[PDB]
Amino acid sequence: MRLNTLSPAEGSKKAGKRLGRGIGSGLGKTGGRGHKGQKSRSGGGVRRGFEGGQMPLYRRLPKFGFTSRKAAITAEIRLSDLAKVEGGVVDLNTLKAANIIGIQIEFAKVILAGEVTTPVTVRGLRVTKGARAAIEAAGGKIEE
Amino acid sequence: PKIKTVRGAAKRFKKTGKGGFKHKHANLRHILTKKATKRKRHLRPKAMVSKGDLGLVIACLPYA
Amino acid sequence: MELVLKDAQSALTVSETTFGRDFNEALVHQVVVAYAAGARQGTRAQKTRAEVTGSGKKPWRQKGTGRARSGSIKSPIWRSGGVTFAARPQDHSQKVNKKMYRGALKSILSELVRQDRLIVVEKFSVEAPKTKLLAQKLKDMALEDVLIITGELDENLFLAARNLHKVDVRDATGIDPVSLIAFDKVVMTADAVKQVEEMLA
Amino acid sequence: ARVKRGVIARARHKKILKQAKGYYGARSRVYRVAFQAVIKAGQYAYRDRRQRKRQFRQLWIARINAAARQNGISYSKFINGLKKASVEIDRKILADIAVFDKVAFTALVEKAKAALA
RNA sequence: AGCGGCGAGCGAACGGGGAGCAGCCCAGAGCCUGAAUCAGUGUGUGUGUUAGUGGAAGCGUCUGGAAAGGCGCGCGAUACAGGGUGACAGCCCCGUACACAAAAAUGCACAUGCUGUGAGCUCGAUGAGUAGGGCGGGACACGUGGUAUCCUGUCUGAAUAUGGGGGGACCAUCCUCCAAGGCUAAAUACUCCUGACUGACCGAUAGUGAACCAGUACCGUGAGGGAAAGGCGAAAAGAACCCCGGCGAGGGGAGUGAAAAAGAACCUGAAACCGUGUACGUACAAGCAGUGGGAGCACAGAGCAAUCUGUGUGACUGCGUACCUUUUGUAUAAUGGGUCAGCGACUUAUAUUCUGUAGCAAGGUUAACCGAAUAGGGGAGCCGAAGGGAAACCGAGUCUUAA
Ligand SMILES: [K+]
Ligand SMILES: [K+]
Ligand SMILES: [K+]
Ligand SMILES: [K+]
Ligand SMILES: [K+]
Ligand SMILES: [K+]
Ligand SMILES: [K+]
Ligand SMILES: [K+]
Ligand SMILES: [K+]
Ligand SMILES: [K+]
Ligand SMILES: [K+]
Ligand SMILES: [K+]
Ligand SMILES: [K+]
Ligand SMILES: [K+]
Ligand SMILES: [K+]
Ligand SMILES: [K+]
Ligand SMILES: [K+]
Ligand SMILES: [K+]
Ligand SMILES: [K+]
Ligand SMILES: [K+]
Ligand SMILES: [K+]
Ligand SMILES: [K+]
Ligand SMILES: [K+]
Ligand SMILES: [K+]
Ligand SMILES: [K+]
Ligand SMILES: [K+]
Ligand SMILES: [Mg+2]
Ligand SMILES: [Mg+2]
Ligand SMILES: [Mg+2]
Ligand SMILES: [Mg+2]
Ligand SMILES: [Mg+2]
Ligand SMILES: [Mg+2]
Ligand SMILES: [Mg+2]
Ligand SMILES: [Mg+2]
Ligand SMILES: [Mg+2]
Ligand SMILES: [Mg+2]
Ligand SMILES: [Mg+2]
Ligand SMILES: [Mg+2]
Ligand SMILES: [Mg+2]
Ligand SMILES: [Mg+2]
Ligand SMILES: [Mg+2]
Ligand SMILES: [Mg+2]
Ligand SMILES: [Mg+2]
Ligand SMILES: [Mg+2]
Ligand SMILES: [Mg+2]
Ligand SMILES: [Mg+2]
Ligand SMILES: [Mg+2]
Ligand SMILES: [Mg+2]
Ligand SMILES: [Mg+2]
Ligand SMILES: [Mg+2]
Ligand SMILES: [Mg+2]
Ligand SMILES: [Mg+2]
Ligand SMILES: [Mg+2]
Ligand SMILES: [Mg+2]
Ligand SMILES: [Mg+2]
Ligand SMILES: [Mg+2]
Ligand SMILES: [Mg+2]
Ligand SMILES: [Mg+2]
Ligand SMILES: [Mg+2]
Ligand SMILES: [Mg+2]
Ligand SMILES: [Mg+2]
Ligand SMILES: [Mg+2]
Ligand SMILES: [Mg+2]
Ligand SMILES: [Mg+2]
Ligand SMILES: [Mg+2]
Ligand SMILES: [Mg+2]
Ligand SMILES: [Mg+2]
Ligand SMILES: [Mg+2]
Ligand SMILES: [Mg+2]
Ligand SMILES: [Mg+2]
Ligand SMILES: [Mg+2]
Ligand SMILES: [Mg+2]
Ligand SMILES: [Mg+2]
Ligand SMILES: [Mg+2]
Ligand SMILES: [Mg+2]
Repeated sequence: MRLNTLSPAEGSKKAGKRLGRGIGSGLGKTGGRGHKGQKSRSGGGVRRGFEGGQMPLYRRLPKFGFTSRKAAITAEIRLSDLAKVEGGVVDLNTLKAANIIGIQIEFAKVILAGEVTTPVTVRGLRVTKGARAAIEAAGGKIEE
Repeated sequence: PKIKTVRGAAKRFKKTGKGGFKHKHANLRHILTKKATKRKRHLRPKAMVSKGDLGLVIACLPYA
Repeated sequence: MELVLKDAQSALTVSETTFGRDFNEALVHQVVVAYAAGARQGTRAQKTRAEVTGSGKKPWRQKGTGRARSGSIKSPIWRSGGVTFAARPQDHSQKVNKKMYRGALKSILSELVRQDRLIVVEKFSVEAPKTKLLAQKLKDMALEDVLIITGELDENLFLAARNLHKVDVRDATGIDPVSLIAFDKVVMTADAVKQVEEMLA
Repeated sequence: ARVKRGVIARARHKKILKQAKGYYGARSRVYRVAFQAVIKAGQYAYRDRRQRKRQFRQLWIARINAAARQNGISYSKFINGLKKASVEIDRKILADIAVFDKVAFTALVEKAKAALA
């Protein structure tokens, strides 16, 4: 183990392409750009979504829907998250303290994802039917 | 710098669970009396983007 | 794991995960290379065609003279012209994940133990800040090119080692992977060993 | 890290010009012309390793024809006669014998004639 | 999120983590008084700045023009940073670590004088052609849009604390703030200029345009434009004297020097290009000038000899229309190149996706910042473990539909 006996892993360090350096390299002359046209030029190419002038897909289809501000302040909680809070009571504040939901979340819902194996009291959150069954079976209770 | 979303594409495509995109069908904005109810009914649900167009959509929506 | 002290003829108990793990050469290579990249200053520049001193006058008219067309006296094709892709100052540092840095250190220390390059002592000090005293002590312990890690940086030891170019003296919190590999031997005090164990968990 | 090209460029040009020795005018003096002359010489040599086999077989056949007609038989009948006699000597050797051992060549002609009769 | 011929593009805030942190005065009278606070001017104490002082330790022998190099034996180091000396020096020299130094001027921080300033309590007062409006513009991420808010060229015009502004058209309710007077350090931006130090920066066509008497020579009426050009040697010891020559240029000797094809047109001394000498070929012979075959001649070795081999040349002979580019297709009479040498074109930053590889793994990882720290801290955040629906919402389902 010396500064001149350390080697990188096999395959970790592929050499970069070097265009325009001779016939034998396989990228001489035109450097893979082919012959002429807009795409062979320096700075050449068409913008994203351009289709040659035909009405592009993102404009021949129609817009739809609206964006809901209330969705941005609502979160979902997994069953595996319940044991991560501090104290055995799960509410908005304890989830925020445990970094499970963001600081500006105002509404949260517990869903059946993962498992709960400890008794917990859920206060002030919505709980799905499956999650409520799992929590009560694990021995906890849900308070509105 | 950060890549900029094509905002117009963001208004028309939404990413689905396996990574495709759903969109609203064309031809249901106006000139509706002369179209059959069957045709319009089949235009009402959202559809998925085709394979040949997925590349253009993905290019427009780097943060989708 | 048991490390045998040299000056006290006793045994010291250390963590197997720290001092007895396998050598991960690819991981160590990445961390050593990133250290060397972190040492780079990256201070340089050349001038592009926009920054070479001169005027923007077209050297001669587009057509009729029988010369190749010219647009700028600063063209990189020209003698005295700009550098086509002129350099700018660069920051060459790499990110190393915390866990990869620690893993590399553990691998390096374990390899030192396996190669018998790690020497553990109860104490290492000199009476006065004199280079000659440290030279004599190292000669007595048959050490020439050595990194010495102490629990507390002894001022006398540091001063005595300054002018010996094969010899370095550090506290446990100042170890680095390149030094651990680069010095022929590594001497650690028992307190330094405990501190390194705690630091690497 | 700026790289000056002179030492390597000089070595490459010198390699080509060394391959161009003996050529006429700029072909042995001037890199641009010498390079083209070295390439063309290589192309001709590739072609003429194949041509050499043809030209020597053609020479051997001509000499065998002459020697066979000295002995009263054409080349084509001589070859057919040797083949009918199960004689597998090749044309290089038959031409060598035709020049250096005329008595042995006459013996071969007699073998061919006997096979043909 | 929004804005947007809803095109190209433009692009917040709320809220969170950090650096830094500091609050005050007038619109006024009485009491109490000269009380904090700054600003200025002296005076002292420290601490820098502007000259400086000391600063360790090596000899013998070999090679060599010269030793610092080789070899052998010593010595200093809080000094092995760096530079120089006839080749590479810790110990020859200048320095370096370290320890000291100021008659005089001056920066800063304290302390202490003098001058101005006012401190505290009570009772009051609380910025009008202003806010708001109509018209035209502009600024707000926000293009007049359903458009709050800000500014005002033009025309107007309140309430004034029992009052007024804002909470994105607008109204009610509630909450929150108090315009139309003003001052205010720090965290932030930059470098003409000065000192020190550093570089996987350049090394004379590079690096400044400028390594050199360069913003010069030169060009232009002028604004302005704007070069080329570095190296004898360790030391000038820079060649006394003689000879040819016009009391020349130039050269030959002599001498110096390690070297003079280091002699100032000076280190090395490439290539194009131009000569002298030698070997072979060449004056009956038709073309990309080579290539395959091949005689003779010259040369160097070897062999007792016969002769063989390496090198140079190449009579005669088969085959044979350069290169690049561009093209359906070029010997093309299509393009480009007089030749050489030097330079001359897929990069850099950030974002994003895929592959490889490494770490950790239902988790992974930190940013700014702190820290003397390539450590350590910092989990603000970001991605992932759940989706469906325009959405409310529901959730391993969901949407559709009366089903
Ligand atoms: K390509
Ligand atoms: K040292
Ligand atoms: K020549
Ligand atoms: K457009
Ligand atoms: K922006
Ligand atoms: K010596
Ligand atoms: K020295
Ligand atoms: K508005
Ligand atoms: K007004
Ligand atoms: K109010
Ligand atoms: K210039
Ligand atoms: K120049
Ligand atoms: K010389
Ligand atoms: K020179
Ligand atoms: K010369
Ligand atoms: K004739
Ligand atoms: K010959
Ligand atoms: K020929
Ligand atoms: K061309
Ligand atoms: K063309
Ligand atoms: K053409
Ligand atoms: K033409
Ligand atoms: K051309
Ligand atoms: K990439
Ligand atoms: K990866
Ligand atoms: K349903
Ligand atoms: Mg190819
Ligand atoms: Mg081309
Ligand atoms: Mg084309
Ligand atoms: Mg193309
Ligand atoms: Mg361009
Ligand atoms: Mg968080
Ligand atoms: Mg409609
Ligand atoms: Mg330049
Ligand atoms: Mg870190
Ligand atoms: Mg260089
Ligand atoms: Mg030549
Ligand atoms: Mg809000
Ligand atoms: Mg000294
Ligand atoms: Mg001598
Ligand atoms: Mg000596
Ligand atoms: Mg020398
Ligand atoms: Mg020297
Ligand atoms: Mg007011
Ligand atoms: Mg107004
Ligand atoms: Mg209004
Ligand atoms: Mg208005
Ligand atoms: Mg406006
Ligand atoms: Mg207002
Ligand atoms: Mg309002
Ligand atoms: Mg607002
Ligand atoms: Mg105002
Ligand atoms: Mg500064
Ligand atoms: Mg400076
Ligand atoms: Mg220059
Ligand atoms: Mg040079
Ligand atoms: Mg003279
Ligand atoms: Mg010489
Ligand atoms: Mg020299
Ligand atoms: Mg010279
Ligand atoms: Mg020459
Ligand atoms: Mg003749
Ligand atoms: Mg003749
Ligand atoms: Mg002719
Ligand atoms: Mg031949
Ligand atoms: Mg021919
Ligand atoms: Mg022919
Ligand atoms: Mg054509
Ligand atoms: Mg042809
Ligand atoms: Mg012609
Ligand atoms: Mg042509
Ligand atoms: Mg053309
Ligand atoms: Mg031409
Ligand atoms: Mg590229
Ligand atoms: Mg979802």
